[PDB]
Amino acid sequence: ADVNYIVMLTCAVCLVTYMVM
Amino acid sequence: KYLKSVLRELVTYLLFLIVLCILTYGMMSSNVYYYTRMMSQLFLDTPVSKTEKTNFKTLSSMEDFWKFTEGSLLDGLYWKMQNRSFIFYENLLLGVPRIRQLRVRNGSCSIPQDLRDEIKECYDVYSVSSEDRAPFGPRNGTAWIYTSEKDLNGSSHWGIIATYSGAGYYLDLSRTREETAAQVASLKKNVWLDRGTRATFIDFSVYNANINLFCVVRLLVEFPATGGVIPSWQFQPLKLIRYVTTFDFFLAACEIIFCFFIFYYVVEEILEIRIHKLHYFRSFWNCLDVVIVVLSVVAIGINIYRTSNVEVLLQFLEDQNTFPNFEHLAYWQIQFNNIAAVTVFFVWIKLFKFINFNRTMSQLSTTMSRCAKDLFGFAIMFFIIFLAYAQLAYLVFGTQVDDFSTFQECIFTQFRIILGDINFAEIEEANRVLGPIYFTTFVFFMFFILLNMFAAIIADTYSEVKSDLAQQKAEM
Amino acid sequence: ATFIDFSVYNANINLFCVVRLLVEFPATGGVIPSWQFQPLKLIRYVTTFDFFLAACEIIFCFFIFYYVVEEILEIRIHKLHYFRSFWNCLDVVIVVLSVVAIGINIYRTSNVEVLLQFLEDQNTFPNFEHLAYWQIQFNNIAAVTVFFVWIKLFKFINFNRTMSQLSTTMSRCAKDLFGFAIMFFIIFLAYAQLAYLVFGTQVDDFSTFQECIFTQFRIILGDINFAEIEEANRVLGPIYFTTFVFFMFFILLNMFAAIIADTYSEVKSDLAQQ
Amino acid sequence: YGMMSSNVYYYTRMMSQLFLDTPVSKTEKTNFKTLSSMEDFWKFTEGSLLDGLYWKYENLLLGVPRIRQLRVRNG
Amino acid sequence: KYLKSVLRELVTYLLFLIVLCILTYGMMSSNVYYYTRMMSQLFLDTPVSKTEKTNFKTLSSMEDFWKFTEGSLLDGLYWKMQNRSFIFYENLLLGVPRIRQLRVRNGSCSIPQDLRDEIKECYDVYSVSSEDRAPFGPRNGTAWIYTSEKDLNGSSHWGIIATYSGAGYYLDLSRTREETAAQVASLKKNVWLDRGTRATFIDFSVYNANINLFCVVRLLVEFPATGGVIPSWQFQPLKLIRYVTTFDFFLAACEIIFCFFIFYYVVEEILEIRIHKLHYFRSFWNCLDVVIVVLSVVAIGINIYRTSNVEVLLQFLEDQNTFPNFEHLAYWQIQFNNIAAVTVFFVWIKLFKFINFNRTMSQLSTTMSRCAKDLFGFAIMFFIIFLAYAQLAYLVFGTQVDDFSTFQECIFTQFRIILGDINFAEIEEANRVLGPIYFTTFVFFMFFILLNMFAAIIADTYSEVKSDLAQQ
Amino acid sequence: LLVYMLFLLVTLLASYGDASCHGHAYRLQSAIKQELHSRAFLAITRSEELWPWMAHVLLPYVHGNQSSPELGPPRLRQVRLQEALYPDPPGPRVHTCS
Amino acid sequence: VQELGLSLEESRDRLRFLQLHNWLDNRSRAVFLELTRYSPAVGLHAAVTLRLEFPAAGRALAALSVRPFALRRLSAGLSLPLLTSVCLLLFAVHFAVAEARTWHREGRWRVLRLGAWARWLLVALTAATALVRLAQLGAADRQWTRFVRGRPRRFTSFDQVAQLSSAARGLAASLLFLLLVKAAQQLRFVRQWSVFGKTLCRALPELLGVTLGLVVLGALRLWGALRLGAVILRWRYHALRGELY
Ligand SMILES: *[C@@H]1O[C@H](CO)[C@@H](O)[C@H](O)[C@H]1NC(C)=O
Ligand SMILES: *[C@@H]1O[C@H](CO)[C@@H](O)[C@H](O)[C@H]1NC(C)=O
Ligand SMILES: *[C@@H]1O[C@H](CO)[C@@H](O)[C@H](O)[C@H]1NC(C)=O
Repeated sequence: ADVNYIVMLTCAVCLVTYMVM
Repeated sequence: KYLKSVLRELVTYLLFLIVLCILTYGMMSSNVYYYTRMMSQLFLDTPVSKTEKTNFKTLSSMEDFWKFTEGSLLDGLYWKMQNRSFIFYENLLLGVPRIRQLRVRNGSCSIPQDLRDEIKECYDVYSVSSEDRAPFGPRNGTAWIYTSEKDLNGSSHWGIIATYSGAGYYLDLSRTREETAAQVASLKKNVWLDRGTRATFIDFSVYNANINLFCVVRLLVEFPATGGVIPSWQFQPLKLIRYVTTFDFFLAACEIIFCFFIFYYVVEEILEIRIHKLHYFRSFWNCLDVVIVVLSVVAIGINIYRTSNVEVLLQFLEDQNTFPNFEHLAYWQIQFNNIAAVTVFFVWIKLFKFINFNRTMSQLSTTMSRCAKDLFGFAIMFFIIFLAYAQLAYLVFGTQVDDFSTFQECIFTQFRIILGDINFAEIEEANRVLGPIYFTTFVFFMFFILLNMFAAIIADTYSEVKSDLAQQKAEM
Repeated sequence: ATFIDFSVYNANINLFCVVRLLVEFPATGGVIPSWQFQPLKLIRYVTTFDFFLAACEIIFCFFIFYYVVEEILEIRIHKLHYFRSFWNCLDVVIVVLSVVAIGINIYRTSNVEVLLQFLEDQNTFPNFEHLAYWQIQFNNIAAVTVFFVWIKLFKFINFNRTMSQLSTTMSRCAKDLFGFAIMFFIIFLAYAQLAYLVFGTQVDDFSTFQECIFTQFRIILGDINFAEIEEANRVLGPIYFTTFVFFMFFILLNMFAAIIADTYSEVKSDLAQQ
Repeated sequence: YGMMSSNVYYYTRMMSQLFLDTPVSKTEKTNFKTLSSMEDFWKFTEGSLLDGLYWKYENLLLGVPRIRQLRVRNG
Repeated sequence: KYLKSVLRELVTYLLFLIVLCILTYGMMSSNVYYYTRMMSQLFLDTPVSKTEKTNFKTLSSMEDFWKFTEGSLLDGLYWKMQNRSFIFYENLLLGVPRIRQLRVRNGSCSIPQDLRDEIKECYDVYSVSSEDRAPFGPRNGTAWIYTSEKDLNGSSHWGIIATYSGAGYYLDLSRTREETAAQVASLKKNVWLDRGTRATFIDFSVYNANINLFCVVRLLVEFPATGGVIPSWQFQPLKLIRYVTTFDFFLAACEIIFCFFIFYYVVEEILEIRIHKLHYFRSFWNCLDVVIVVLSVVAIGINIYRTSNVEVLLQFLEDQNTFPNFEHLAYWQIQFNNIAAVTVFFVWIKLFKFINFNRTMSQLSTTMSRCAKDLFGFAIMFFIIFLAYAQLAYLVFGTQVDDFSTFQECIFTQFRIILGDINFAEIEEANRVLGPIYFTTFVFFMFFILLNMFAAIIADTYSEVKSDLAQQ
Repeated sequence: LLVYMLFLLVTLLASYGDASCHGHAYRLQSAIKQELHSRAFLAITRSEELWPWMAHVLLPYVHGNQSSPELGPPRLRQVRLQEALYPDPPGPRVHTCS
Repeated sequence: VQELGLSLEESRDRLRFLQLHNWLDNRSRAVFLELTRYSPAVGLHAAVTLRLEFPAAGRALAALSVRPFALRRLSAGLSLPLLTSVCLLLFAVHFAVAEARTWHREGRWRVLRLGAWARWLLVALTAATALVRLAQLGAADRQWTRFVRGRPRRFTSFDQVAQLSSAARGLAASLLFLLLVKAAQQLRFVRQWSVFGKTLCRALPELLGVTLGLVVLGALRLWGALRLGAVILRWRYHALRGELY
């Protein structure tokens, strides 16, 4: 049940930059 | 016209509010507080023994847990009635208590081969995939044989460290102290709580026939993989034999009336969802109605599901020499209370839809409404810096302060600093240089520089609204 | 329940003392102790100042008679629309409270001769609970009366132009303050009911509704504890705390400031212009 | 101002300390503010109450104390 | 032109403020307030005896007061050595304490005709016209001698509940415990005081050899004729042995320089008065200069009085068996506080004069002229409500709260409630009703109305001043 | 905007990339201080109770059957400065160091 | 330094024998007591030290501190901190060259401009964050190899790694805080929400000036005690919003 933050942060940044763009 | 409709819409709301107020008064008595207080003070305040000054709340070692489980626990459980065991000569201890633990297996993690020559075994943090299931010790009874969660009729708990399962190695204590003490001594003699254990649960229940109201007790001790002892507790005053008195019949009738009222509201809302206007979400007085209806429907669903299955109480009453299982009922009672409190709070907030009877209230409502947009606009900017400060505090201080331990605690402590409650003397030793710099800059910026913007916006909006309203009246 | 009580004289300093020790046994088990102590002095004849205080009391009665006769002869003038002044519906409160105080005092001192005849310490329990009870009401009545008579100095002090400006600022905005306080208290009671439903049985600070209200007032003052709120409910507790703090210290409080500020500015501008 | 002396508060506080702060017995620490059981109430009844009542603080009792009980019925 | 008068004056004021700050830097220690608070707090810790523990506030009845009197009532100052009696080898047995008590006489009035045989000891309030010098008891020694206060090197009393005159009797301790204990035991055998005493004052002078500075302790007790006694105690750091090193010379030079500067300023003002606009008070800004001159004159007078007291006190220490008479120079700490306040005021005046160089960062903070008084109308109406609440709280409470025992500290309790320190643990059970009502109606009317109007009163002033500046 | 987003992603990876042992470090340090009796070790103010302290609560900790794996023997240090001082006048200490 | 023995009974014997000689009783400026606490369950180390100070011969001052960290060597390969701490250097170089390409482009007199100084603080912070992590990795690797070289008899004092691992984490948090502040500043592009930032911009100078004036006159709460800042903010916001409309 251990969570890896790397993929979460990467996807969040991609989605945010897509929204602003 | 425009007045006959509002009159009916107000009288029905007043009737619904009266019914809800009676219902919520009927469920919140005054004896439960003292009942819980006496239970907690009996079990969580008395020291382990006459010499030691540590209670359950201040457990600090695995040896202290063994010292507590024989002594204060047995003193609280079994009282010599002037056989059965009445807790305060009033509260009856029904059934027998049960103790169980969750443990992991050796070799769960992997020590590096560089220093493998000195470390022999390791035990990782608790996880479902890495929990032990093999027998150990003398291997006679249920305390040394793994039992599945399905056979124990348990559920998860969501403890402080993690979310434990319901399985483990359990043992049902006896009905008298002279045998429970012997069983606990036998469990202590052989090593039953070694380094591999992760959690331990103790639970029981009482009835207190004077007022028909149960009380379930659960005590949890957590052993993190990094060492230490983390205690926890929970007392829940259940009630499962409701229909005894006339007031109980009255409360049932009130519940039925509330169900009728919520049905009528859902009908009258689905009536106007399309007829009067389709896709009307710009009112905020109809988006509240759907929230009320949804919350009330969930509340009735939870209530009807919880009370429909009480077979555990009956099957216990068939033979009262076994451990009663009342965990799920307490959990659902907590959930029902949580839902009902929010529902009644929104019902009370709904009252604002009618207080427009004169010009003074109308202008205040107009001022509040017109200033919502820019307040919302500024709130985002304020909260960006607020969360930046929160994450800075969590990263820098969040490991040696006990107050910035997690992000939520950082949010709450910043809110408290806004109130001017939390002193600053516990941060300089945590960090000499950046601590007071953080405190000073945060108070300087958020305390008046970014805080009086809300007041300025509200004052300007109210002044201009009042000026415009006065001007238009004179112009007419 | 169990009641233990007695009476005490203490000949050294002439001050009686009636006690009452109460121990309660709730149906859930346990003991709830309580107590009350009330000193009493019923001599009032010790020096030359006894007649001084008697003269003070009789001249106070004369003042009260003068005030009540003045009010009743004023009633010989316009009867209604007399209450929309706030300086005439308060003077009747003054006289009625003072008359109640005089009546309660004369009633209390009427039954005193029974008190003296126990210094012999006879074999009989004295029933002294009425005298203690009537010494509590009198103090409260006197305190409220002196409070209101101290308040009633504004009607004389506002003849100064700056005092008049402040009084006009206060009077011209009272309706708005009441109207907004209605909404403020609706929100306050909603939050109090929420807290009482959630933290009813665990915090001891939300044991009853009035205690919830006082706890919220202390929260506004800045006396949160938050050590037990978080542990009583890991969720929906911090939510309540954060939402209450935000809505109070960020939105609701500033409306009073806006109302007072623009009312004062408007009043002073109009006064100067006129 | 005349009807408010200074002795009342000191006397009340002294009585409270005499009757509520002293331990019930020289062997335990439960004063009147921390009763927890009927046995403790009895110990107080033979204990601090008698000591503070018939003292060797220098006040004198008048009349005679009375103890009263309220109770309910079975079933 | 039009710039020297705003630059040279500001520079001179800043230099004077700097000189005053330098002088005050080595005047009093930074822990003076804490030391004074500790001295005031620990002035009522006298036990009774080995039998009873009746303290000062626990000894009002017969046996409690008897136990308090018999014991260590006079053994606090004298301690056995490891003669001399030094508690910590800092205040040795050099001198003895003094006690002064003022009394009055009864029978100065006529009893009522009805109570002629009932009222005999009917005595009114003590006053100057009620002074008596009648001694009672057997004349065996010199402890019952009649004397005044002017010839005994003393002063008045200035009590709390009774400001009696200098009449009465005086008592002196010894230089050793052996004689003091015997004298105390002999005095305690029989009666030692009557009920007619009006004011009592115990003055103690200590050398305090650890740090060269005179120490004086005063304890006041006054009993009125209307019932009740108001006790109080305080300490004052008297300055009489300040001459130790070159620091004293530097302080004297600073005082001389300040006096010369004050004289020069007075001469300049006089030369700019008779030949300029005189007897003018319609400026509303020159009052600051007048107050500065008055403060300088007060400081000069305080320094002159201190010098006179030091010169008069130089005749002491003639013998090694007497006490240091410090009952004439007990205004040193107050003088130092006044000097610090004067220095702060001078710094404020210099800053106000030099802030004119700011373009717009100080022009909005200069609104005293626009707000000439314009604000006492709020202070009066706030203090009336404050006193009304204080009276209400002191009446309804004050018997079972342990806090609202007297008015002067009820004011402090309400102030602490405003500041944020709320107890609310004793109000609720003191009175279940009208107790919470007081708290709620106090917080509502303080935090939502008055403190919220005092913001608007200065807001509108700022807006008005800004409008004037913009229009100009 | 793209450059700013890339820089934000880089700094988030640098900062919160390993932000899963942050809680474990807190629990570890809390466990260590409580076991050594930190409040008891700070309570001592004389130079003689140190020995019974580290003779009943430190040695069982560092040396034991399992006793909280160590990875390295402890050390003891000293400084004496060879300019030996003298006791100060009684009362509060000179909190400026001499 | 003393090694405090190796065995439990050896520890007691050494303690008694060395304690009967009074080696740290007379002068004893400080003693110090530090040890390591590696934990395998979470893969974390802990540098524990216990300081005890003797300012005045008689009274002793004591304190302690426990610094947990994660020992990760530079030679472990291409760990995430190594990857993320070298592209940060590239970003710092890019920012520096971009600002130098503007310095000479505009000529001189580029001082007294916040944009000309806020772009150098960022460069310095990024460079410091990049370099401190590399220093921590190198120090950790050096200490670990030194320890493995002499494991049964050496101590190696891992406290430096714990210091660097906290300095780097502080710098990385400060940089993210600055980025979040910049993101908050970038919110002005909404037409109706551009008023707040520019009102703050016009309000800060005089506000700081008058706060300095008040603090010079006096740390008592006067400003935020009841209200003054709202007064100026309201006037400036009202005037600017009136100009905007
Ligand atoms: C667990 O397994 C490891 C690996 O061999 C061993 O060293 C250790 O002793 C085992 N634990 C127990 C309790 O037997
Ligand atoms: C386990 O079973 C054996 C066999 O009956 C019995 O002798 C023993 O007492 C039991 N308990 C333990 C701890 O061995
Ligand atoms: C679990 O299963 C059922 C509960 O419905 C019960 O009959 C059984 O005895 C339970 N087992 C235990 C060990 O409690």
